[PDB]
Amino acid sequence: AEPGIDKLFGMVDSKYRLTVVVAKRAQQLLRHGFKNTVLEPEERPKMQTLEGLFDDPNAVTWAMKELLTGRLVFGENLVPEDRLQKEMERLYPVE
Amino acid sequence: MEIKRFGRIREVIPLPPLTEIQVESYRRALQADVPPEKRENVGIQAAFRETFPIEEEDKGKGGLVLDFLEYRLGEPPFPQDECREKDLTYQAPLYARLQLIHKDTGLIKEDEVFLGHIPLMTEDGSFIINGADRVIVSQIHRSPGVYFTPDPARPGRYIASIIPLPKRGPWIDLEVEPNGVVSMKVNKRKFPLVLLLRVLGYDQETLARELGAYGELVQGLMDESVFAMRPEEALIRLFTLLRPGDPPKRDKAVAYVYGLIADPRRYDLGEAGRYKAEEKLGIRLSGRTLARFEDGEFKDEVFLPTLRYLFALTAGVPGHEVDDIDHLGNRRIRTVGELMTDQFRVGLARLARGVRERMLMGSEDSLTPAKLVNSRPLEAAIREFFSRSQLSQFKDETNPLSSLRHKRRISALGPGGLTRERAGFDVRDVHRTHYGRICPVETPEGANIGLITSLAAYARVDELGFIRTPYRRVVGGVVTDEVVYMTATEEDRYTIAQANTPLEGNRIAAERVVARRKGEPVIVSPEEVEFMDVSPKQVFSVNTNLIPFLEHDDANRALMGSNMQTQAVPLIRAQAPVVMTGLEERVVRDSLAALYAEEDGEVAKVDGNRIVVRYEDGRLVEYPLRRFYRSNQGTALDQRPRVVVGQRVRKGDLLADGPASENGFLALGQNVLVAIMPFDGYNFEDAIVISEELLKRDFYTSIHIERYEIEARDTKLGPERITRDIPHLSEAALRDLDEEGVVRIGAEVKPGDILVGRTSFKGESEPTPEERLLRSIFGEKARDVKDTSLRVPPGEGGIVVRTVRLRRGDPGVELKPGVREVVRVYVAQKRKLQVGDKLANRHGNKGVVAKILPVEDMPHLPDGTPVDVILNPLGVPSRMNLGQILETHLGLAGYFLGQRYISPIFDGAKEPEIKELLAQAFEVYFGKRKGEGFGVDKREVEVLRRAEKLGLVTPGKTPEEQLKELFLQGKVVLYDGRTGEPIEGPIVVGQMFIMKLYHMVEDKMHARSTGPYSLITQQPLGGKAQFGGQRFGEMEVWALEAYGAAHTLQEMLTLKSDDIEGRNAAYEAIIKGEDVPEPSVPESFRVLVKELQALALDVQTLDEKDNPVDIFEGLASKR
DNA sequence: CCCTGTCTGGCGTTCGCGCGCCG
RNA sequence: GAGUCUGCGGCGCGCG
DNA sequence: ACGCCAGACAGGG
Ligand SMILES: Nc1ncnc2c1ncn2[C@@H]1O[C@H](COP(=O)(O)CP(=O)(O)OP(=O)(O)O)[C@@H](O)[C@H]1O
Repeated sequence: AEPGIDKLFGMVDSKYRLTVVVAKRAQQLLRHGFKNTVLEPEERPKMQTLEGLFDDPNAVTWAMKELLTGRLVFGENLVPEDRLQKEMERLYPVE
Repeated sequence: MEIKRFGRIREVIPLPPLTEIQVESYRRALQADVPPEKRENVGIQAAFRETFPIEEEDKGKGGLVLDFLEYRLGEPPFPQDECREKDLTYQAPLYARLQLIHKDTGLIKEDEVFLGHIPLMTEDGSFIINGADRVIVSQIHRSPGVYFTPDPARPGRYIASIIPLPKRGPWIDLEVEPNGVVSMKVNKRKFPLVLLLRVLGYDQETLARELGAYGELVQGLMDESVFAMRPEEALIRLFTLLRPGDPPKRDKAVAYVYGLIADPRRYDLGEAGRYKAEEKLGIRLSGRTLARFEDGEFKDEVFLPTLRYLFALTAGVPGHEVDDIDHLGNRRIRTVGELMTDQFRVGLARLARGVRERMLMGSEDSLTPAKLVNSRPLEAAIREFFSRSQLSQFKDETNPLSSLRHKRRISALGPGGLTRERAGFDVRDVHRTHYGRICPVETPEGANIGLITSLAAYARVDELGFIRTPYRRVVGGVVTDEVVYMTATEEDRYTIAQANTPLEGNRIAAERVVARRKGEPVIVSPEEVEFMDVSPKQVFSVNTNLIPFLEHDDANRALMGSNMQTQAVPLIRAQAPVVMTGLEERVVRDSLAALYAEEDGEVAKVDGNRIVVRYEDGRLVEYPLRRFYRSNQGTALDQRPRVVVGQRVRKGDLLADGPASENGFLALGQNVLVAIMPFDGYNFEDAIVISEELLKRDFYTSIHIERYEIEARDTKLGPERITRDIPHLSEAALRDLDEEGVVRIGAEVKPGDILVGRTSFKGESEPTPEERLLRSIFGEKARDVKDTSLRVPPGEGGIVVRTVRLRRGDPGVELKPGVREVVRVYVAQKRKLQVGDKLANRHGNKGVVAKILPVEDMPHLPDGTPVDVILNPLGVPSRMNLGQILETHLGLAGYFLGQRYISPIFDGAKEPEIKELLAQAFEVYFGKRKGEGFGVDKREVEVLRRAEKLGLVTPGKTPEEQLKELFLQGKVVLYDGRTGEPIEGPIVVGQMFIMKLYHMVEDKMHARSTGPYSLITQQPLGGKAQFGGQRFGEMEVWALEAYGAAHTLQEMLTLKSDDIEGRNAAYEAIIKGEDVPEPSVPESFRVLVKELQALALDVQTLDEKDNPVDIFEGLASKR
C-alpha cells in the first residue's frame, strides 16, 4: 500500500481531514515554487530514469512524506487566511 | 482418420431443409414462378382478388368494375452483387393485367401498371434490402377460433371469447353476472348476449330450453324481455348501441362485415378455423366464418356454440374445457410470406382508398390508367416493412450456422398488434408443445428472452403455421418407419412413447415402457403405444444439436454453448471438432457455405477464382468462387478450392469449402490438446491459458475486412474535391495515395494514414482576419481550402485491398443529393489470437486468454509433445457440464488412435466403450515407447506412489499395468516443463474442440482524453475517431460519496464533463502543469434551469442572505 | 351529513457497451 | 495565432 | 402487462 498510511491516519482527528491537509499541502508545494519543502537534504523523494524526482514528479507524494515527519502543522485556524499567501511568496523563489 | 458413430436409433427421415420455412413460404407467397393458371392462389394472388374487384355503385354515377386478370412479375432491375456494390434494393418488378368496366358501352383495359417493387429471396434464404442482407424472422400468436377461459378475479364462473382476425373485426366475450345482467362485448360496452341471438333468429323460449335444458345460466339470457319481443328491430337497436350517431336504416350493411367476407377470415374453407371448432366447441360452420348474405336473414352456427360451451364449461364435465394456450395446437407461427402479404394488403387498401376518390374525379370514360392507379401507397407500404419493421435485422453470419439459426428463431414481439414487451410470463415459458417446434434453449439470455427461440431439428411448418413434429406410427406392438407430422392439438389425443424404447425392429421390447399421454409422463404398455417419437434430435434446434454430449451438460450452461456458436469467427485454418454430433455436414450444406457439385463429371480448371468442371453429360460449367467478400458483420467469405485438376467428381461433393469449412464439415475453431489442471493464476475461475505454439502454426487466426466510405459533398461554399492534394504538410503521407486522390491497392495502411483525400472550404461564410495575417507572412497564396480528408481512425487498419469511386457520369448508381461523388476504401488485416480474445467449448466453459506461455515451460507429456491449452478445473464443479470432461477423454483416444468419432445426443458413446478405446490408445502411447527402447521414469513411478496412496491404481500391480489403469481413467503423468519435475498426481488431458468468439468493437478498447461534446447537453460524446466518455452513473457517484472523495466527485461533475469554461481552463492548466482553476457552474445545471424556466417555474440561485447570485455569468441580463 | 369500501387515476419497472439501420 | 461541423429518436440483436 | 400508492366518489346508517 502507501507509506505509513496508518501512521498518518493516527496523526489526524478524522480520516477525511488528512486528505484535505495532504492535498492543500501538495497545492502549495507547486504554487509558491516546488522547493517549499522541509526535508530535502540526505533521504528524500526519488524516481529512477535518473534520480530526478528531486525536482517535480508527484506533489502529494512529498506532502505525505513530510506530514509523516513532525515538521508541518495542520489546524482549523492556525494562521489568518490572507496573510499566509503573502508571507509565503515573500520567502519562497522558484515562480 | 477414421469415424465411429455409437448411438443406434434408426433415424427414419432426414432433417428438413433448415431454410425450408423461409424458402417455401416465400414461394407460395409469390406464386410468380408458375403461370396464373397454376391453382396455388394464396398470398400475392389471394390478396389481389381480395381487394381487386372494386365495387363502387351509387353516389352520383357509378357501376365501377375493375377486375384482376393475371399477375406477372419477372425482370429484375439489377443483380445481387450490383445491389450490394451500389446501394440498391434487389426487387423484382410487378405489373398485373387490369380492365375497368363501364355502365355505358365500353371496357378499357390498360394492361400493365408497374406499381410496387417487391424484394426477392436469395437462393440461401436471405434478402438484400439496402446494401445489407436481411432476414424476416417468423412470429407466434393466438390463432382464430372461440374458447372459454376462467373468470379474471371472481373464483366463480368462466367467460366465453370469440376471436376473429384481421384486427378490424369484433372481439366478442360472454359473461353472466345474475343479480340482473348478462354481458356480451363487441368493442367494449356490454349489451346482451341475447340481443344478438334474437337478431339472427333465436327466441327466448326455444334458445333457453335447448341450450339450458342441462344448465341454469339460461335465466340471464331471457332477462331483458322488453327488447327480446321484437326481432328485426333488435338489428337496428344494436346498431343504435354502437356509437357515432349513425342512420337507423341500413338494411344488412354492417351485419355483413361480421358476417361473410372481410373481418372474419378467408383462411381456407374447412381446416383453417373449422378445425378449432369441430374438436374444441360447436359442430358446424356454414360458410368459412359466421357468414351469409343470401336472404338478408343471417345464420350464425358459431355465436350460440361459444356460450353453449360457456354454459357447459361452467356447469360440469361435457369434457374438461380448460385450454392450455401454450399448447402448440393453439398459438400459431407467422411465416415471412404472411407477414409480407399482410403489409401488401395494407398497401392495397391504401391504394383502393385513393382510387375510389378518382372514380368521381375522372371527367368521362378514359380513366383506366393514371386516373385509378397511384403507386405512391404501395411503395411506401412495402418499403416501410422491409426497412423499418421492428423485425428485420442484420443476418448473424459469424459462421453460416449462426445465420441459419437467426433465421429459425421464433418470436412473439412484432407488428405491435400481437404481443408487446412488458406482458407475457405465460408466453415466455417453454410450453409442452414447443417440442420439436421451438428450441427450449435457443432463447437468448438477456432482457429479450423466451420471446425469441429457434425451432427444432425436424420441425417443419405444415400448411398453416402449426409446427408439426415428426412422430412415427406404431400399430399394436409394431413400430413403423412411416411418419406423421402432427399438429400440436392432435398430439394430445394419442399416447406417444420415446425413442429410447428397446426395439427388435417392429417389436416393442419391454412391457412397462415410457410414453407421454398429454404433457404427462406415463408408464404405458406396448399394446397402448399408439405412436413413438422420431429421434432425440427433433427435441432441440439445429444450433443445439451441434453439442457433443449434450446429455451430460446442464440445460442452462448448454444454452451458452449454442449461443457461443452463433458467435464463432471464421479462422483461415478451419478445423472440424475432434468430436462431433452429426449435423456439421448438414449445416454447411443446407447453409450455402461450400460449393457442391451438381452432377458427376471431371474437373477441367482449378483456379483460385473459379473451378470449371466438366460433367459427363457433355456440359461444362464455370463456378466462380466468392474470392474475398465483406460479410454484413465484417467477416471474410472465401471459397477455397479443394479439388485438384482433372478429377472425377461424385454428385454432391465439395469442390470448394465455405468460409469456415475444413472438408465439407462445419468448422469454427480447432481441436487442440488440452491439459485440465490449474496453473499459477493465469487460468482463473473463468479465465483460461494458451500455448505460444498455437500461434506459431496459424491455429487461431481469422480474417476481418472493413468497408470505409467517403463522399464528395456539394457545399454552397464550394464543391468538395477529391484530389491527391492534401493542402498543408507532407509528401510522406501522399505516397500510398498514388492514384490522383485514391489509395493504391495492396498498400499497407496503418492508423492515421490517408485512405482518401478531399478538400472542402475553411469557414461557414467568412474568411479569417487572424488566419489572414498568418497566411500572408509565410506565403499569402495558400490554398484557402481546409484539409478534410478521410484518415485511418485510431484503432487499426491493414492493407488496402479494394477501392471504389463513383464520379460525375453515374452508370446506374444512386448518388444521394448534394453528394458529388463517393469513395469506398476496403481495408483488410490479419488478426492473430492474443490475450484479449475469448474462446469457448460447445459445452459452456467460456473464458478469455490470460497468458501466452512459451512452449518452453508449459506442461509436457512423457514424450516431448506439449499441451496447447490449460483449463482451470474449478470452473466445472460448481457448473454442471461433465460432457466436456467426457469430450477430453475420448479425444485423448482419438489423438493416439488417429481417428474422429460421432457421439449422438443421448444415444452416443458410453463410459465403457470409451475406456475401451482408451485401452487401444495405451498401446499406441506406451507400446511404441516399449519398442522405441525405454521404460518408466523416476518421475513416472513417483507419481504412481502418490497415485496408489490416492486410490486411482490397485496397489501391488506393475507400473506398466498401473499406468494403463490410470490412463483408462483418462489421466496421464505430466512434467512441469519449467522444472522438469512431474505433477504429483495424474492429470487428464485430451483433444478438446475449442472455438474463438467474435471480436466485436466492444473488445477493441476505448480510452478518451478530450474530444467532442453534445449539442444540447454539454456532455462528452464520441463515435468515429474520438472514443467518447464513460458514464459515471449514480451508483458510482454514491461510491465516491461514500468515500470522502469530495473534489473527485466535483471533478467528475464539473471539470471532466459539463463545466464548459471549466474543462477549457482545466486543459490549458494541465498543459501548463498548473493547478486547475476552481469549477464554474456546470452547463447541465444551466440547461436545467432554463429548461425549467421554459415551464412557468422560475428558479433562482441565492446569496448568504436570501438575495440573488448568478449562475449565468452575464448573458441573462437584458440587452 | 359521517365512516367505509370500491373502482379509479397516476408512475415505475438495472446498468453500461458493440453494431447496423432509418427519416 | 488553427477550429468547424457532424453523430438524434426509435428499433433489432449480442456481452457480462 | 403488473404492482403500488393515493384518491375521489357512492352507498348504508
Ligand atoms: N441481467 C443482468 N443484469 C445485470 N447484470 C447481469 C445480468 N446478467 C448477468 N449480469 C452480471 O454479470 C455477472 C455474470 O454472472 P456470473 O459471472 O455468473 C457471476 P457469479 O455470481 O460469480 O456466478 P458464478 O459464481 O457462476 O461465476 C453477474 O455478476 C452480474 O453482475
